[PDB]
Amino acid sequence: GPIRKVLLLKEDHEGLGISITGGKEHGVPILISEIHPGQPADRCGGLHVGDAILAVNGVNLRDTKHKEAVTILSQQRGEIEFEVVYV
Amino acid sequence: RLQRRRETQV
Repeated sequence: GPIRKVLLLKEDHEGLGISITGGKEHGVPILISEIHPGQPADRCGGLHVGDAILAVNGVNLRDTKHKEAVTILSQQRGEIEFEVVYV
Repeated sequence: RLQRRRETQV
């Protein structure tokens, strides 16, 4: 699939509005498993269930354990770039 | 095996 770079905007009190699965120990990419209605990922309109998150704000998440990916994702603020591909 | 997905809301 083609890589897309997608901007998500959120305020600090918000989460990203996604659930993710996967990570290095699981032998699979970080994948979006749910998009939460009204939350930032839904609002931006460019992130979908089944998208792999390859990177966020230039942090490579292709070879990172689940929890470390969660932590990096959870530290992002403001306008946040997702590098994704539908697999 | 424990029946649980690895899934986190973030």
